Amino acid sequence: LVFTQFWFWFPLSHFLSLAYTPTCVIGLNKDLKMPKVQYKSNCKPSTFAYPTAKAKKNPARVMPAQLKVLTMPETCRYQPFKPLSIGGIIILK
Amino acid sequence: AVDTAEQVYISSLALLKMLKHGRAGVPMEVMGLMLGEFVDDYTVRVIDVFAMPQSGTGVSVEAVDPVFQAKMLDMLKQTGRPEMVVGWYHSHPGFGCWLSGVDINTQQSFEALSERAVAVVVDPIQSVKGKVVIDAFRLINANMMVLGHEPRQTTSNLGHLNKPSIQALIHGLNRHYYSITINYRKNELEQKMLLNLHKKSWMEGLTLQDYVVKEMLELAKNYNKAVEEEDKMTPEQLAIKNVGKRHLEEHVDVLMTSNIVQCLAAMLDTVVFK
Amino acid sequence: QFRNKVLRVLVKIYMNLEKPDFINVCQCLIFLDDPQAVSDILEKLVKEDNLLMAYQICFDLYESASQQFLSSVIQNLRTDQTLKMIKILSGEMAIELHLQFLIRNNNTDLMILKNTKDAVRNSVCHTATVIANSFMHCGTTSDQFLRDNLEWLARATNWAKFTATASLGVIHKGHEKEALQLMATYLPKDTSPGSAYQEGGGLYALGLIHANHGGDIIDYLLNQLKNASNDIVRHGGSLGLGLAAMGTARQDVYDLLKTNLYQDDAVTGEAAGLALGLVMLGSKNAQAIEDMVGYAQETQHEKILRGLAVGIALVMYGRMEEADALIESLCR
Repeated sequence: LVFTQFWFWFPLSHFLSLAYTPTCVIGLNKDLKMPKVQYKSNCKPSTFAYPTAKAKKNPARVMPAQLKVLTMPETCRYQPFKPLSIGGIIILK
Repeated sequence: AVDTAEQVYISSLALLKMLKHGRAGVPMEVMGLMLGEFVDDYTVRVIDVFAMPQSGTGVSVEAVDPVFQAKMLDMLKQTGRPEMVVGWYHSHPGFGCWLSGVDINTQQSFEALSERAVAVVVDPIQSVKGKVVIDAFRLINANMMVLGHEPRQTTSNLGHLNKPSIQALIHGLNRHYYSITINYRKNELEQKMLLNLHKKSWMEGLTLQDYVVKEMLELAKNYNKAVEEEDKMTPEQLAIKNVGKRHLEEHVDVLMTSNIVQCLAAMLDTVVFK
Repeated sequence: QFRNKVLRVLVKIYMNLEKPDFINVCQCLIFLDDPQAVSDILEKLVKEDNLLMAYQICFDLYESASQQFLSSVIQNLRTDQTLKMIKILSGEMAIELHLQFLIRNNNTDLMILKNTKDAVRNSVCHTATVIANSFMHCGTTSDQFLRDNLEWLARATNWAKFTATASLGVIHKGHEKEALQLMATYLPKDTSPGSAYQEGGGLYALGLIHANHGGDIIDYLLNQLKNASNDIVRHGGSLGLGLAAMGTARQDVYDLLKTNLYQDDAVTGEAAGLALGLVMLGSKNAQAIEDMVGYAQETQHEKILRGLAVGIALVMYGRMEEADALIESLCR
């Protein structure tokens, strides 16, 4: 809304900063325990590598369309509590 | 210390006075001063305008008579609320709106007197309601030309200002100048009064004599019937022509409206009276 | 009306199930706005000692809920496990880790900045360039793309530089803790005491940094605005203070905002009105709306009125066809 209003004022443009939520998928097992998970996208990076179906990574520049295709790596000891259908902050156990 | 895309509000009384005064002395190149009012740097308004007396000098600075303006200001203070003289207007009948050396000298003098000293240019070039050749100009000093001309901080208003762009002669003399956005001051009571004026005065809406109407109607319909009968040939040929890789004539909305109104006149004829 | 009843009935059905899946239990909090209910279920989890689900639902709501009732949820929770719960339902450790994630990964091209630079027009698009670079690394705290050349910010009118320093602040978004000293680094007195434009831009940037991030910055900005010039600087300071206290509904800021609005000033009053609208976000507080609408038609400035327009619009919202009276009054 403030951006739309920025046609009558320039300084207001900065307000778009509030409307910025990165698509990174955050994962953490414990209170601060960083996890060594690497979800297999099972798709061509192509979109990932914006300047062999697979992908690895902590959160990365993975998009909702690519998030829905990500594969949860059960091969590791700890697994997410809830599915990884879509990104966000999914904790692990 | 920085210019912007400012605006000048002009009261309907103001523009009416300016145009009538200009048309009054078109050959003489009449001129005068306004009585404007300050609100902020972005916006300034004008409500009243008086005519400085005719002088053979022209638009010269000396044409301003201190005693005349002092007397007018005193009288206005006595009756109603006046305001400090924002600037000057004149009619440049030559072609559109522009300025000359004398004009810039006068503007510089006023700018020495006050802040804006906005200049107004009118011309006899007018339409019934579709010219408003009026325009507003303001000069730029040659000291800050290193600095930006008019620091802009709004896209919408700057683009609207550019939409008028600049006139041929304007570019011919656009320098030392920068036009300032004008707009008609909000108008409701005056607007409503005028709207009431049109119905009864500026066009036939007396509403009591509002309703030949049976004398010449026969003849008008005769003409149009004959004309449509003639025009019917062209669609005939058009249809006659094959695929081959002036039928549009309308002429029927006019008849529709005219004779339907005439028939409706029966409502007045048989009921409204007697 | 049907929505609330169906939602409560179905959530009752769900928690009647063996496992009260917190994912479907969040409906009460986020759609039916039952902060007390979420607090109670969190207390049940706490006494049940399954912190995993506890902070899972906490993060879910925090990233998918409005602070207005998260405040009440936190109050209920407050009155170890409790300390951790408060922290996660507290000043945005999620934001901290998000920003850590952001700095840890960046893909930005200098060549774009260079292509903009060599295409410089010596005109207003200076502001567009600075805001574009702001968008480039929003929250990245990487100004070297600008620190390299100190002329893009040294070739602007005193007014655009306000936007430039605001952009500088925007690039640095989320640190909060060090934001005080970080902004002081480019402090207006340090940078240009004579440029009150940068003076206001400093407060604007400070407010931008703590976007929706409550904290002592709100009171600090309140004090700064209290002791400062009414017009020359107060625009950006008031705007940033309002943004940092968005929806907080606090009276201690509402009073200052209304005073600013009533200081019959144009240059800063529009920002004051925008902030006034921002703080009373979707509160439907009839007192505020009547005050603002009455003041709108009462003054004789456009800028003031233009700001107050969006301020009013943002005052009451998210009510669908509830404020129709105000809608009709403004429409006519």
